[PDB]
Amino acid sequence: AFQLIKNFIESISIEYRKSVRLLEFKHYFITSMLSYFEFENVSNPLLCEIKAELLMLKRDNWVQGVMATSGYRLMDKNYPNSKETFVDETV
Amino acid sequence: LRPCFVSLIDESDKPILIYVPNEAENEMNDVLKYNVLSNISLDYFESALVEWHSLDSKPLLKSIFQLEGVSVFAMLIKQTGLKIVIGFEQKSLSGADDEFEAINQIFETVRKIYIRVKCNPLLVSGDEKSIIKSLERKFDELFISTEVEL
Amino acid sequence: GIYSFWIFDRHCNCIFDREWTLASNSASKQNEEDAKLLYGMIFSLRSITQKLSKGSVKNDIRSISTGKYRVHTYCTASGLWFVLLSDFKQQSYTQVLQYIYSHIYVKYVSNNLLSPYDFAENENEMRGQGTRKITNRNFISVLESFLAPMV
Amino acid sequence: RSLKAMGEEIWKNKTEKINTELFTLTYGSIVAQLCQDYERDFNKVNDHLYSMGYNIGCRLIEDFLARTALPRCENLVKTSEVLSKCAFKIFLNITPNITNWSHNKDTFSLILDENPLADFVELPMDAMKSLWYSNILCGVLKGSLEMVQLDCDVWFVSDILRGDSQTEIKVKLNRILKDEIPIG
Amino acid sequence: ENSLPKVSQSVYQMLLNEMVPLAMGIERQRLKIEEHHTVDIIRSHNLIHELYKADEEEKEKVLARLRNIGFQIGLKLSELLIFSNNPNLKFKEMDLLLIMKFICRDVWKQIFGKQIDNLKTNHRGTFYLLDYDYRPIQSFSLEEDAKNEELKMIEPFLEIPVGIIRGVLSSLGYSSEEVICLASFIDRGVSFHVQ
Repeated sequence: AFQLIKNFIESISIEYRKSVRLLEFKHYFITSMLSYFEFENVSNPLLCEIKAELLMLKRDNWVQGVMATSGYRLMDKNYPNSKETFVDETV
Repeated sequence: LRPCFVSLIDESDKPILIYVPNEAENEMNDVLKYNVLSNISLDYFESALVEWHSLDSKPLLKSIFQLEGVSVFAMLIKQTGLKIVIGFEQKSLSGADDEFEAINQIFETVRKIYIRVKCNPLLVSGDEKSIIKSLERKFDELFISTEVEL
Repeated sequence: GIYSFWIFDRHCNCIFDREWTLASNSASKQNEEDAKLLYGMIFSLRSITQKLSKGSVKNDIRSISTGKYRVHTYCTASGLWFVLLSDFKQQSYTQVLQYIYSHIYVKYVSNNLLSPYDFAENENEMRGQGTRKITNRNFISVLESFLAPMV
Repeated sequence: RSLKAMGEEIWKNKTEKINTELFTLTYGSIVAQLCQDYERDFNKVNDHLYSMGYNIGCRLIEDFLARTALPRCENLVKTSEVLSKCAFKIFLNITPNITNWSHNKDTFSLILDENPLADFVELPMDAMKSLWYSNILCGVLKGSLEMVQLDCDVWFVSDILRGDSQTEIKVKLNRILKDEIPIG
Repeated sequence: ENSLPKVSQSVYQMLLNEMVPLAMGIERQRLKIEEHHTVDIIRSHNLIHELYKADEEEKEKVLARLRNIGFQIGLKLSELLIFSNNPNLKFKEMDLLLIMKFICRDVWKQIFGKQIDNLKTNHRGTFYLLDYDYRPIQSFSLEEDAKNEELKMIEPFLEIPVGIIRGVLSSLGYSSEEVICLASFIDRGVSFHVQ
């Protein structure tokens, strides 16, 4: 299912740049956070949902660090050369 | 068609060389991201019940990952404990299966290059210094420097 | 049918290795004694045709043509005697021996500087009881390549 | 005359061409390597250029017989003229002339017209004495001829630079002993 | 165009073989040869090349003398290439490390005959050229007990075209270095690597 999400991410990433459709790809991934919103239980099979939520948090951090040269956080610049509004300030 | 780094780890979980192409003549300090991506894959050997290996005949191209701008995987041959990995930049990625078997076969070419330089007795006790430069000098033409061949 | 190739220098030595190109009779050393008695048949008959000479030139030996086989020689002017023992199906190999002198010999022996002239073992037993010299990776292989058409 | 025309036939048989001036610089370079390596001892480079010549001529002579299927000469008088034309002319595109042909037929000299070891060569005043330039030619001739069972000695006596006179090599025949004791 | 002067490749080629036991005899300095004047001891060319790598002496000082001799060849043939012929590509002063591809398209055909190269350069920083059948030592032989013992031996022969192509860059004026590997092609090998 994560590979299916990766192929869906490549389908959105065929054309996604500079929040013209990079914002569309991040919005499709933020609604594709139903991996976190389908199964979430204790005494499950050992934090695979936590790994998936870590990868989705990396996707959301890439969304905030992309879409308008603003802040980064990791000094990453993972966004190379190419609207949930969760971070309204740099601090 | 171009890897974003080349990483080499033996069976003692000691990285042999985390080689990055073009760190001189071009952008620096993303090598500091590259080796910690390699260490993320190093302690991400097997975690959260995800199994890469089911065929024991030949070790083929195992499970793809994607993390913060790159696309990494692993190719554990299980022969002499070699644990070598290759990432690719996601920004130029077509995601096909001849791409997938193409990076499988060029993973076997870099396997061939390591096993050729592993037993070159023209210089003996090449195990600490300029073995690394020599293998880098055999790395840096198989994926790049094709610009003048024609 | 070709039985045996041998190489004979000036210092009465053979430099032919393990017998093949049908010198083992199975591809259609113990003959170190046979090197001497082949040399005695040729060198004595070298002196016969030397003593009958017409017209301000010496005489090369083409072939002693014995019973139930032949022997073809090519003595050089450098004292190298390329000898080849046929089976009387083809005539004299007086240009096959030139091909294996001008091409397979001199471009693969005496141009290679890791192997000598095979003269002597820095010593004065060149005339007998010396271990041979010609052992090359390429030359022995490309000789066997050339002569497996024949046998 | 067949042995007149053998050199031109081999010059159409073999196809090997270097330009002659490229050969001269690779000879002037190696004698400059001897000149700067050793301590300007022009005496003491003739010997080792001769050692070069000996150990390359005794591998040269059998490919010469490979291209030229010639019988082994036994006098001086025919090997002098075939060395004066064919054995140079298939290698060095020259025809040196035998002159001063002595009455006792044991010695001669050899004028050569031009040489491709000494085409455009100037030597300094330090080098202007006590040196013969083509002592490799002495080497290749003597180490060539002791393969074919005659221990002739040749020695090159006059450069076209040293004295600016003429180019001669004094030659002397010696014994014609062949190999022996096949019994052992 | 013009094709006037000609001398053989063969005697040339054995001279190009014979600079190395020359240099070993230089470093190591009876067949009484020139008995009008002097005498020689001997000169074992089969054992001189079996003294560098088959005895492991201090050849490292001697390797510079193989490096030195090609430089004066490599300096002074670029002018001789326009007296070789005049094909109007012969000019020298247009390019820096980008007619070394094409000066070694001609003088590497004029001292080695062939032009099979497959050149590769990383970002036009370092340029390297390789060939599959090197014209001296792919006429050379072995002692047939192995092959890997013989590749110990041939290592001084590779250093003669160090000085040639380093000569042409110092003819253009340079202090950029150079190192030689030995390749292995798979079809019917030595590589070159300059900065």
